Amino acid sequence: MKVRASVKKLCRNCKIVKRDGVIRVICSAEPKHKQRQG
Amino acid sequence: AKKVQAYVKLQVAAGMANPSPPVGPALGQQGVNIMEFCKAFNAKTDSIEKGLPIPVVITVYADRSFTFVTKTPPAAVLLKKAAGIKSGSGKPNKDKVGKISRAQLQEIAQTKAADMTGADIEAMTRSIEGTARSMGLVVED
Amino acid sequence: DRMGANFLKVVNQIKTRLGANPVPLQLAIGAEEHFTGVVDLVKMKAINWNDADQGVTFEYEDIPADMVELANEWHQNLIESAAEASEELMEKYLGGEELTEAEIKGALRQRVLNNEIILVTCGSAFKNKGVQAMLDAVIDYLPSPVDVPAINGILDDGKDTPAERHASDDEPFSALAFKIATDPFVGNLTFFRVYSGVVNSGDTVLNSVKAARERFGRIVQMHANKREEIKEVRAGDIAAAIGLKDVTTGDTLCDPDAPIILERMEFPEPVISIAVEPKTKADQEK
Amino acid sequence: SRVAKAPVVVPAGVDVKINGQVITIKGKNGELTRTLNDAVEVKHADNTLTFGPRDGYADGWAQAGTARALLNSMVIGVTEGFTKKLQLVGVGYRAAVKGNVINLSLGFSHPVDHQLPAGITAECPTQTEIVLKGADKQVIGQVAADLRAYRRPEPYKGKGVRYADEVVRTKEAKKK
RNA sequence: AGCCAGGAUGUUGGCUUAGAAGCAGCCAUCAUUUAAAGAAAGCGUAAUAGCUCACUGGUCGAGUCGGCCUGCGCGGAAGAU
Repeated sequence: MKVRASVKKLCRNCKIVKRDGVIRVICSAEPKHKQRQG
Repeated sequence: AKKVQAYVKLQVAAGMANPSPPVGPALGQQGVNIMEFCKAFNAKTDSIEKGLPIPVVITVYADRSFTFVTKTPPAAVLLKKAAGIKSGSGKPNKDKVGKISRAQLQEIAQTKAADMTGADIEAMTRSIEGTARSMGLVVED
Repeated sequence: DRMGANFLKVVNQIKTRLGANPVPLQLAIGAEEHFTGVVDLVKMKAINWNDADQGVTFEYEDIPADMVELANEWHQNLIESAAEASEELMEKYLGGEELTEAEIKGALRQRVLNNEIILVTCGSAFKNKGVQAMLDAVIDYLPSPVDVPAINGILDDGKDTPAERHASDDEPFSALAFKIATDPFVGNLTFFRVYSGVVNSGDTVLNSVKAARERFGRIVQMHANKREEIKEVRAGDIAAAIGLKDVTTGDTLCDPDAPIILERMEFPEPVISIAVEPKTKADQEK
Repeated sequence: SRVAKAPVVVPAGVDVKINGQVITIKGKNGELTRTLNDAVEVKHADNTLTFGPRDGYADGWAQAGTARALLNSMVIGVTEGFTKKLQLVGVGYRAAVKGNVINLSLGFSHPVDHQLPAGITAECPTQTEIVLKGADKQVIGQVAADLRAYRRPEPYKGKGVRYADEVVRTKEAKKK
């Protein structure tokens, strides 16, 4: 999980759910599109 | 006719026996002997002077079967068969070269009227005027 | 002796990819780790191997009880393989004359001169499991230089008359030149094989395809590595036709006034080209 | 809501034991009980079960929205069951069932044989296909996902242990 | 929002045709049928077969959706007996 202050909804099918409070964004086929902070 | 299994209309000029690589996949969909589609159409291909893309459609069946529908060549290539060059659309609304009147357009529409139930005479007349303006062609009668 | 090593899969994979007709003979006993027996099906005997020794036992027993039915359904396909090899075994597959170990190989050996079936054997080289088994088929399923069509020297240019010469010692001499290695002792060496005839030591052996004269020096045999001087070369040995002045790929090694062979079929093409450059300017001289 | 427009119909062959907050479902082949939270108002009304969110816990529309989906699965899981098949694609990798134990031919220097708990009747038609049967929807995944986590789907070959319906995304080497 | 569900089909959409064949990119950017379809968004990809968006055409049978303004909240937030 890459970390950066900006979670920008980037991939076309990008889920966003708030697990534990810190946002981590869920793609389907792209592992590269998953950030976690912010 | 059929449904979500397979329906693509793709065939180009039938002087070439071997399926051209981009056409290949529409024959590479439901397991054909590619010699069968070469031996089906050549009984009637000897009634033409080859050079224009003639279209067929493919449609499939359960076990190993298939079917296909023969029509006439479309008027879009018939616009640029008489006009000499096969590709004229470089600038649509800035080129004024080449005239054919409506009388040529209906006699290449009777061969549509004797083949197909859509692509009717009077409705296609503006689109056979519409494929003229995109190519940069003129029309007067 | 590995995981995923199914014997019956691979021999029945040849009929799908290679499209051939293999009928295997020596089958498998053991779940690849407690593997102890190789199932020869003609004599219907399993062979015990070494506990872990580099080669003690050869103990033959019967078919074990854990494979009493797979030996049944596979032996009946072995004895099929002579009824459709020769036409004469067709009427005793169905009539029920006994298909012994010795009778079936007399048809199948003639099925190696046309090569429609290959003979397969499972086992281990490194675990010493099968190597002592694999040798007896070579004298009975691989062909001999006197059982094959022998040296067939055609002519030169006059007429196409292919002539089967004799495989015995009663012919003009004949050999071929291949695997022509080098050495810093004598220079050029060969790994040549003589098909029939006997040569003495010291001969005016020519190379009759390229019109050159050579003389036959001190011939040396190997254990693939060690110099052993073979003086008298008998018909069928493989040795080193030493001292050839010029020699090409596959020309004859033959006395004059004799038949002459001339063949260089399928001359290859080395494709990838890299340019070597010297280090010093004294190096490019060498 | 959609969940409030979703009542569940218990059929004959599965008995409920409504001691208020604790429901123990007496079913076909097991006992699928869940001790829910106090954000629910449960009533097996006539035959079709009706539920309700308790006051104070107005977020119990979520907490019983779990429950409406929950007990529907329980009455159909204790009777019919789940086929949870896994596909073993591994070089020399086998699967064989004995009692309640599964072998794991997993490319190691030692065998892994792990015993599997109750609510599991496992089977193996071959070395690469493995049945799991169960009554709870949780237990039919939890014992399945542990095996898959021992050898995840490798996206350079397609290697690994993977589900029947799961479709991996294998890549290409592209350098050497 | 999901299961059935056609992805109605003129066309090869040129150019330059080697494939730039709706899916590389610049100019057109009409539509034969319009209760469902654009000379077009990505993946499959040299091109396409596979899979969709397009209208949800038929079922559920009620609410639902994208942004503007504020009350506060979370992440951003790592230091040295």
